[PDB]
Amino acid sequence: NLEPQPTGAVIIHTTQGDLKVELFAKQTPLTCRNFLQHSLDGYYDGTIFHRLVPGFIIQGGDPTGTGHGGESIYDGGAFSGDLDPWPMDQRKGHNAGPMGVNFKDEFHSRLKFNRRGLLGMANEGAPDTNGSQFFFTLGKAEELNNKNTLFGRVAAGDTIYNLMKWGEAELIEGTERPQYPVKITNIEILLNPFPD
Repeated sequence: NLEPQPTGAVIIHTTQGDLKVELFAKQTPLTCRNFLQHSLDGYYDGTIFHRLVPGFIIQGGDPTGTGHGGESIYDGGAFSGDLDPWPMDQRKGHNAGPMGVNFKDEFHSRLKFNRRGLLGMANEGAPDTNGSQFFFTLGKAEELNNKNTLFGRVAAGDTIYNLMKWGEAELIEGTERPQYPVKITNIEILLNPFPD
């Protein structure tokens, strides 16, 4: 079996090598928009991969580097007009209204965390609590199926070797924080599948 064709792509440039990433934007449009818009805006520039669970996941995307920060682009009803990407009437619960925060999960039957090199959206451990943080798998992680949106994968080529080396980093004792974290320098958009 094969995943559906990804429709977007970026290169994440870091202090510890490049990672070329394909995005399942057809299947996960809100999640891919959030990631790409933040990328374009420079929101992830200088952010680190602050959390490493060896053999499982490595996580970043937090401008505070704590694991507890970051915001989605949708917060406060941004992009909630009738002709916008996520109209207000589609938002439920705490995602809704002028004080709304976070955005919905986007699960898909052909997107499963079955191997390393898959890009997922981190959340708060409850439904529809996606902000700005994202992670890559470092091994099979099917326990994340129907818990985290899966929105991309490492692209063909040799950059997967960088991800796997990041997964072997030394940790600060008593933490999941690498002693020498990977830092994003910039994100280069190769193919943006969303309309102007």
